[PDB]
Amino acid sequence: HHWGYGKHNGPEHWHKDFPIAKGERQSPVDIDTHTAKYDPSLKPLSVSYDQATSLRILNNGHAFNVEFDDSQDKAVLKGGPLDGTYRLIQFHFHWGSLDGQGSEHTVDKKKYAAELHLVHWNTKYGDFGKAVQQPDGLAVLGIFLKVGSAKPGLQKVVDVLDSIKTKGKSADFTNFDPRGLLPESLDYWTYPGSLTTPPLLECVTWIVLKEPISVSSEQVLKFRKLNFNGEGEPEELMVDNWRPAQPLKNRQIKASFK
Ligand SMILES: [Zn+2]
Repeated sequence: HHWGYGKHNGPEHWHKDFPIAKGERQSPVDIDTHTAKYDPSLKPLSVSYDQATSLRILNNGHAFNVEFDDSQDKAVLKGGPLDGTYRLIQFHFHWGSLDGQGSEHTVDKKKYAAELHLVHWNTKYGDFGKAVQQPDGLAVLGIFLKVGSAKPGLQKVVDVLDSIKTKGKSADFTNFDPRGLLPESLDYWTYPGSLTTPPLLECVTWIVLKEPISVSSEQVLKFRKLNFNGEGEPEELMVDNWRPAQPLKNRQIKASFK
């Protein structure tokens, strides 16, 4: 009876195995744009992805991850609200069964069709497993997807999903450039939060970009053909793998822009 997104093991049940689900800095949250505070001391984001080395794409049974070589400072995030250098380790998405839902964060209660998470870890802790035990261990860049025109930089991801349809399948996935997934503007909101899947650790500085990227209906439709289950098990479509918004409690969301 492992955790998942179904009726009997979904997010409303996670607190029984992971009691930090009712913690003080859980994610995602609703971003109220009128009570976010403009902070003029926030620095612009520095995204340095020109030497990124992708390695593999994997269906882990709740999402698919594109994994990167994080043994050197090749694809790093700096600046913004961060102190120090954060290395890119993987990205993944959350999406819905319908275009009107799928994102984890919401903006004035508005849901997007999907949400991209680029996960980075603080190099001063030496490896990802150590970083997740620290309050400043991870920085996650969150990008909203809306349905409209196609995103050409996403198509290489879409076309290999047939090869990793079921849980535990992986495929070689080299020379993918994550710069093709970024919007034009890097204006952002930021707040302290958590991983949005178990173990739900409160180790994340969230950086949520204001500008969504557009993807086509055909692109998101191919996300919905993946399976939660392993091969040879009954088919359950991988859809609605998003956690609902959690209470903000004693946190303030800051904005880099007026
Ligand atoms: Zn995520």
